[PDB]
Amino acid sequence: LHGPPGTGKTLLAKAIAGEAGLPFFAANGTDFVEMFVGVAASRVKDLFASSRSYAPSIIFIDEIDAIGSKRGGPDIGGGGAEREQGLLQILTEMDGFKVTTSQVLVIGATNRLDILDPALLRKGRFDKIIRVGLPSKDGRLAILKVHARNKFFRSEDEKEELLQEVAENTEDFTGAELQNVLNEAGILTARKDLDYIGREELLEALKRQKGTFETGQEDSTEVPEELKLRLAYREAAVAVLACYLPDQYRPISETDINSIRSQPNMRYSETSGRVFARKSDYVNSIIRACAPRVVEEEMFGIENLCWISAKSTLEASQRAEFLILQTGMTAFGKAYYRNQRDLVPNLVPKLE
Amino acid sequence: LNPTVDWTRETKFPHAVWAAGRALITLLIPNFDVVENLWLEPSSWEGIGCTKITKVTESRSYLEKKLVFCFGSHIASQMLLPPGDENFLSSSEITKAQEIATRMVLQYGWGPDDSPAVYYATNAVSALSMGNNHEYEMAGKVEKIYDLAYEKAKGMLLKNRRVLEKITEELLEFEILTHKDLERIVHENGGIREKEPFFLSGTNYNEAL
Amino acid sequence: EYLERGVDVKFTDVAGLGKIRLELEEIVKFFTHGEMYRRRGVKIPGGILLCGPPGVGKTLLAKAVAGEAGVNFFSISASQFVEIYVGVGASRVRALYQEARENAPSVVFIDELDAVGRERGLIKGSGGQERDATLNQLLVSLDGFEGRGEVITIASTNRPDILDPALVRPGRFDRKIFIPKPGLIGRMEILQVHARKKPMAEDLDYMAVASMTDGMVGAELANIVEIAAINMMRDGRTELTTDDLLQAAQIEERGMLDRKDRSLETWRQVAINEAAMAVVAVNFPDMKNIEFLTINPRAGRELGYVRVKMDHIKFKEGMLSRQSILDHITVQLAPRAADELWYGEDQLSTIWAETSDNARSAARSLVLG
Amino acid sequence: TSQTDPPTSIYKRWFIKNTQEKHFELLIQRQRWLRTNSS
Amino acid sequence: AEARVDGSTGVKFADVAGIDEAVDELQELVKYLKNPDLFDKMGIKPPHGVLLEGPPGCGKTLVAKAIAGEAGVPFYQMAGSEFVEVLVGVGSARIRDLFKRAKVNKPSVIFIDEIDALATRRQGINAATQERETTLNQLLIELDGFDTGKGVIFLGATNRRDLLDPALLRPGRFDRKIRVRPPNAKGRLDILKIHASKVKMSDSVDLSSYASNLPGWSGAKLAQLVQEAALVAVRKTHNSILQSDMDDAVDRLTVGPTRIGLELGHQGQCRRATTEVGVAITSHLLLRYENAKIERCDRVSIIPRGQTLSQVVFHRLDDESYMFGRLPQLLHRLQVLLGGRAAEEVIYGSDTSKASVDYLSDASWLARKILTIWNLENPMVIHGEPPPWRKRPQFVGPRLDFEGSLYDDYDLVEPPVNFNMDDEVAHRSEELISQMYNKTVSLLRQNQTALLKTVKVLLNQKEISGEAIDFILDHYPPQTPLNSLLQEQNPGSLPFVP
Amino acid sequence: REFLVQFSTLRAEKRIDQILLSLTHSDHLSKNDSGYQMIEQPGTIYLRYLVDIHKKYLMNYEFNTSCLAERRIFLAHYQTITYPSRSILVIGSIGTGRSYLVKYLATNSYVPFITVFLNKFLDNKDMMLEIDRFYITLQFELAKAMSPCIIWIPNIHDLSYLALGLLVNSLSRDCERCSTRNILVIASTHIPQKVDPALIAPNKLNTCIKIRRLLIPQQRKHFFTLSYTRGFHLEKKMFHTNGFESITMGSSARDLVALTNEALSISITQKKSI
Amino acid sequence: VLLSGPPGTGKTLFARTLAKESGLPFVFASGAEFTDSEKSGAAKINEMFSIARRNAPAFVFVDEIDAIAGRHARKDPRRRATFEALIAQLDGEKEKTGIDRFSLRQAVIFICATNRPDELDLEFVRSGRIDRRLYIGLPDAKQRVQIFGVHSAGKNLAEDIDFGKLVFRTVGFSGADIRNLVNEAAIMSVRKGRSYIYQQDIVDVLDKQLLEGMGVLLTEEEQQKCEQSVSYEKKRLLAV
Ligand SMILES: Nc1ncnc2c1ncn2[C@@H]1O[C@H](COP(=O)(O)OP(=O)(O)OP(=O)(O)O)[C@@H](O)[C@H]1O
Ligand SMILES: [Mg+2]
Ligand SMILES: [Mg+2]
Repeated sequence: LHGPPGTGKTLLAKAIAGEAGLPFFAANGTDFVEMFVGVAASRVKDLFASSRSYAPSIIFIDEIDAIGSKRGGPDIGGGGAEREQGLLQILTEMDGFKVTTSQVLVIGATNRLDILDPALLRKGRFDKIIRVGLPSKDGRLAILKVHARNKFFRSEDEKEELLQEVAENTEDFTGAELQNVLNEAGILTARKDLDYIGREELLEALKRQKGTFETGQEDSTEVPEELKLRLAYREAAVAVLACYLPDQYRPISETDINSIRSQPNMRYSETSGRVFARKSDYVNSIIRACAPRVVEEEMFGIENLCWISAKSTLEASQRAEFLILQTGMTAFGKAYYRNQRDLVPNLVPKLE
Repeated sequence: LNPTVDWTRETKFPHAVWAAGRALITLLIPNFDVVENLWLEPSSWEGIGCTKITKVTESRSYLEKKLVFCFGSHIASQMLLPPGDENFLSSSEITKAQEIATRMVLQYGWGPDDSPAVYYATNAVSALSMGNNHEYEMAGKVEKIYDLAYEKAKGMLLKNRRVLEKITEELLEFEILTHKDLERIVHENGGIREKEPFFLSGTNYNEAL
Repeated sequence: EYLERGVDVKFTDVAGLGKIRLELEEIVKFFTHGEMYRRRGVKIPGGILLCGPPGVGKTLLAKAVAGEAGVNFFSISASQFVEIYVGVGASRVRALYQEARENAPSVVFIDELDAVGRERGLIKGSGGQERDATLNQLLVSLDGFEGRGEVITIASTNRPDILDPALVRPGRFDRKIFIPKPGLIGRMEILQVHARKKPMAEDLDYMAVASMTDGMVGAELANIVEIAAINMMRDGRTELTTDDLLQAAQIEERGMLDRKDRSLETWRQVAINEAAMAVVAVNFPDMKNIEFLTINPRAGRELGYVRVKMDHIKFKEGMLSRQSILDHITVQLAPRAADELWYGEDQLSTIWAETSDNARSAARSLVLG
Repeated sequence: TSQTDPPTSIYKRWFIKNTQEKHFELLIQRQRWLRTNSS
Repeated sequence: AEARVDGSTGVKFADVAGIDEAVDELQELVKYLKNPDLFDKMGIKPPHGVLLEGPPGCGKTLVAKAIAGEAGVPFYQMAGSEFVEVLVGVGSARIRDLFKRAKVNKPSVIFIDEIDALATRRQGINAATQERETTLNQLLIELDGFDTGKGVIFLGATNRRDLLDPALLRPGRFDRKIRVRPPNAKGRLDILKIHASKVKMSDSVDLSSYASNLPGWSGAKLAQLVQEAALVAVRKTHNSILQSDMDDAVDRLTVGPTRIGLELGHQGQCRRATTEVGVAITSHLLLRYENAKIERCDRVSIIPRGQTLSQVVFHRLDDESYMFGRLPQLLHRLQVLLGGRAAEEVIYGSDTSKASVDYLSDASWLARKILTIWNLENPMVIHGEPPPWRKRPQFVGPRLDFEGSLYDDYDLVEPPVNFNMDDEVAHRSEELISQMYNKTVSLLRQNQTALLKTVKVLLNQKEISGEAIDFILDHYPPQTPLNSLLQEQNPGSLPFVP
Repeated sequence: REFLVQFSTLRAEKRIDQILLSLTHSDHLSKNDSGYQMIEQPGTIYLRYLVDIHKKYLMNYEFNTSCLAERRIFLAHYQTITYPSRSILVIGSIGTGRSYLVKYLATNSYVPFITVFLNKFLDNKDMMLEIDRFYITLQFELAKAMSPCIIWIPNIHDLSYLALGLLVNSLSRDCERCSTRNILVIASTHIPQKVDPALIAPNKLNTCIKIRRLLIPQQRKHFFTLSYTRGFHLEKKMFHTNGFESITMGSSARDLVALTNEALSISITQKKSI
Repeated sequence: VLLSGPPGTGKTLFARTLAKESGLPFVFASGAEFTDSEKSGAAKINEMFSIARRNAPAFVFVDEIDAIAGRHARKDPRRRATFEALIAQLDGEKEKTGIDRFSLRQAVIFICATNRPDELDLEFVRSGRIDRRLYIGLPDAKQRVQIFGVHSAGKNLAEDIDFGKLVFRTVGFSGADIRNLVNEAAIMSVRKGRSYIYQQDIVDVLDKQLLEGMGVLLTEEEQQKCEQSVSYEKKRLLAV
């Protein structure tokens, strides 16, 4: 078993151990490695002889990637030699598994794959290579409703609705992230001495878990009027260009002028299903990309452009390059060019 | 061990012409190095023909003499070897001549117009900026001095064609040559030697005080 | 072995905390009110990571929170884990977490994870293999199998970008607290708390002192305190005053003031350069506020200097106008033009060869920016 | 990347010398490619 | 570990000369070692450790011994390389034992020489590295655990501050960082007096001249100079060191000893003579006519010495004139650099040689530093360029240290984008170089009798002095005909007796 | 383990009949139009001269200093050898093959041929020094004991200080005394630019030689001589004409040996001698 | 003799049928354990060659030689000792081996197999040491049908079972892959409670193996709900 870190590999191993009711042998990969060679082999052979003695058995080896590292260079220190000796010894233990007398099943868990040599993956040693990855939205509901059983809420229905909406707002997060935001909401309620997990508590837990804050400093600073004015004008320009050129899938939701960022502080309502997008959408994206520069050149002139408001037409030029080169809907041709080296010198003035 | 080619008449002709051209361009240049012996070694990996020339801070005129000398074997192969019989033996002298030209244009400042600008040094890993439209001027000067050297060598070697032919024939029939027989050849065959001062272009030559 | 004695640092002994102190007493609550945390169905977050510039007192913060928690304190160097041989480090971290487990309740501290927390696959050597083995062993001790709820680890790194994604995964290192450079009030509090141990006067306004040492770490404030202890024998005065700390801040900001033999035209040239710099600096809003203008030579800078402090908020956010830069280049073109206006074009000196390069670099950056 | 620590003296620079090095290298490589692939 | 516990080190501040700033700074530590209670009553915390950084031979160990002798305290001197062994952990135990021994005999001064061997930075450009790290960590722990009121002073001497760990440079470990600069002219004079007090000296030796004429010389180098002069006097069977012995030792250290009859032909020697005499004559003429702020030719030699076939000793000017290098001074120095090839062109016609290309290199770089790095002309440039060839400033070869150095850009170079400005800069540099070369050729061609007479005199005598060149210039005014020199009975004869 | 296998090479002295058999060797088909004429190879010819002079104890009578006749005869003989080094360095390992020449010349040599491996002096890492010193002194003492002997030292680029001192002392001492002066210390390598210049002295390991890759007529001649020595009569239609000149390659050593072995095995399978 | 080819093709099968047909002793070992430890690095090579020699005429077969004679066998001296011992054993040259080259005691062929022939050293594949090279490739259509019949004999295949119509789905498969396919067909037939293995069983097994490749591990209910999640206008475009 493998996949992204913190998905529940060892948790599934604990589930296997609990559900089996069979002789279970948990072990760690880093336990066997030291200076002195042959002691790793001695430890693992004692483990394998124990598993054979109480067969049938499930031997789970956590973090195979420690001993299982492929030779990625010369091993001057000699630890790699001990790692390889242990690896080949365990492979001989797997090959010594006769189908008539050894009902011993090897269960692994790791976070990386390219460091493993293609020797353990041979048939008869590791036949099934399963990956447990990020669950779908239904899996997200399942894992949060498992994780929200011991957490006190105001009522069951509000708990269900709030967990559902934070499930809709936890995309591309593993189960560890969901239990972390639930635990942090619990921490926030315990700090505020609130017996039930509140709405703002979940919102703030998710906010701190998506890493909005990066300075980590005491937020008390006198903002000048000439900063709030530029922020408000930029946000108004974005709002006007978004309302005049609407996007079918990303409508405006809120707008604030409280934080400093390279991009505007705008927020849109995401709607999945973007199967199709015509050339007019690309043209509108190019138009909307270069908004902050034009408003400041109009109201304030060219001598008042900020550094973060002048880096806006570069994104528009990049989107224009994407439209010209990698859509084929323009008059540049109907080919597809990756920018680095298959651009003949004839096409350079045309692109420009 | 065993020689890579048999000892015949056809194979020896390019090497005989090569060695004779080297000997003639050594002898005709005044105050230059002096040849001792010439021979055609059957089992020499450097080449069948072999020439031993011993030299007599170096000045500009010595470098011009060496640049003229670097074309002698190639010009001898051009006039003597028949068309269809080309030479790869004189390529190393051509590359050395090209190296000498770019050295004495850039490094020492001995350009065709005597400019003291220096773009390269003995410890340097690269040259100066030299722009983009100024490298063509440097290339033109290097081509100019290379062409002047080739023209000078051609002029001083086309006047002694019978001398070169006699040296080739005598080297082919004897396989061992001293300095005395070459002096005899350049004496009886009317060998017109050059005279000091030796300049590659007399349009800018001055004299010491 | 890895245990310390006589831990008495509290939140009072450390200065310039702010709302981070609130998070700090959260840890105290995590060590005191933990039964109410557990009854509300909440798992104790075992991983806190303090990130910031060096010299902010990360070890001091760990000692303070350990003393306020009232539990045993472990502080171990991460460089001891890295060894030229493989295997001893994993045993050391196993024994460390074991002795932390039996000494429950306790809090442990491990500093400078950048030696052992690097990515797996950035160096090809046996040292990298040992680092990977130790990282996996600490990974499996922190979350790997069930059986630890009472030991909490404390981490202090200067570069959080080198941290393994496996470690920052929820359940191992979830709480991330940034300790930044002290602002204004933190500098007052740090200077006062380092100055309690020295006899001091009642007329001592540290406001000007901290207004001189802008953007400096707490260790540098301790250094400023350290240049306010000895140097008074040369004059032999009674009590520490404002001007002594002002001069100490000036010394630690630029260097020692040394006097050497000089001619008059050299002084005229240097003063003309400083005059051009200050005169052009006056006429622009971007650097109008001028505090000092001197021509005395210092350590590393024979030339003079000028001091300007416009509000340091626009530079951090990046809101500087085009007119803000085009003026500054003009300011950096202040010396050379003065030479052209004083000694003629045929007698240009070579003192402005540094500011003129700054002007051309700024022009190129504004063009390509 | 604009040298977030402000200068207390005008002698100091406003942007770091190694900030814009990727753009210079890209322009140099593009110019060299244009020069080499034209003759 | 025999840390020598000497009750009297035998060195006081009277034996330290020219390090007066560091002596004044360390007098505070000497006073603290004398009466620590005076610092205690004031609430003054003494520094935990002091770093003496500087070039070797400046007597940092001698300064520490002087501090220990003046304070009258135990002195524990040990080298950092002695802490680096094969067995891991021995160095940390030695560190702990040394600190314990110092804490037993309070007050005391600990001295670690060559601390950069232990505190080498973990550069990102065996078990010895682990042992060094453990010893450095033990040293950091010991320094951090010091109470200021215990009266133990730690000193660490270093020659390369760049290799030092910045952890040691943090406050609380090395609070004072004192740079031991090379001694000045007065300091070198005092050091020479101290070292000449130990050896029989003749009254004709003027130590002030050798103090002024040897910049950058450390006290150890001056001691070696005195010892070598004594050895020369022993070799010459002199009862005392004469001024000739001093000059011979100076020439032995600077340009090396003379060989025995190792001479080339007359052709390859007259060219070097022409180059050196032309350079000296151009420098003297620029001094005479336009009153240039340039150096002076002391003496010229063509005898091989060390690895140099010829030499021109140049008297170094004061450093106050080495900062405000103006355009006329740089142009005159460019003329001096081009004067060698100018002499080859005016004397040997159009057949020059390689012996004048080296100077032709430096000028070809120097004008570039006029146009790009310094930006002295006023079409403004956008970027400078680094020197493709780098040559170290050195002895009798031309100064090229008028602005501290010639081949050292002050990080003022940028990569180019536009290539047309590069050829414009190249054209301007070629124009300036050609103009200066034409000017120095015109200047040298107007004085041919003096140049040829100096060449012949130097070729005969194999050495000449600057005053002899000046006398040749005085006796030969401009525009004299060459027949006046060619009609003399012996051109290589000088009637002046210095 | 190499000492027991080098001590047991010649456990007993060679039979007197073997001595008389080996002493009377002959030319064996040099002057044939098909294979290995006299001019083609001077290096192996000089090596055979060295071995043959080594066979008859003829280094021990190094020179005479006689009145007029013996000196002139020995002078002419000394000239006609080169157009008397007791130890030869060879450097020709640019292509392939070291055994194919030295065991080719060693079968007629009849003298005990001993190969000492320098790599055994590297794999032993104040006790290691004692082991190496005792081992090398026993090697040299044994090489003295079974004198006359021919010592081959392959891959001298590997050499560490103890063996260097051993060889310097051996070349300094065992060339002016130790009456068995006919001890060949020939040695081979493939990097001639690495050896220190202190081992190229005229007394110590001089007169280097070189071996180049085989040419097509040389390949034909080597093939014919390799096939003829085992009793196989090569067919008189492909070297008497241009038959097999257009097919044979493997233009290096170890290719003609393998091809000869393959062809001889194939012809053996059909019970043929041609 | 050097055996090369894709893994799982049965080179040891060729070695064992060689042993059975020859009727001679056959020394069989594996090359992964030859760089074991410091107790005996290169001594095992000498022992196994001597065991072959004492029962000659015999053969020696070592599996996955790439761990001994690889391109990194010279950087590490521990690999170098075993490689040098191996090179010494495969020749004659009586000194350092102590035996005559041409006798009954040398009739031993060194048989080696590997998966990446390009990772071997040039001096080991050099002629004289390795004479013959055999590349055993993956089977083909009819061979895959026969392998399926061999590995699916003792199972209750239904009347609709035919592997001739599923050959193109198994291009590049080895015998182990087809055996795993048969086993998974048995598992999936058990999964739905079906008594026999249907053609739809093998079709769904292959389809599950194909859908697992791109990272889609979904049951029927999640797949149906996700299909119902999308709209109808954006589905007709994909349909067209
Ligand atoms: N499907 C799930 N249902 C409930 N909890 C889950 C699930 N997946 C993960 N978790 C949470 O993840 C934690 C365990 O993570 P796990 O040990 O599987 O990560 P991991 O795969 O071991 O990562 P690493 O290999 O980096 O240690 C548990 O505390 C559990 O709360
Ligand atoms: Mg796990
Ligand atoms: Mg295999």
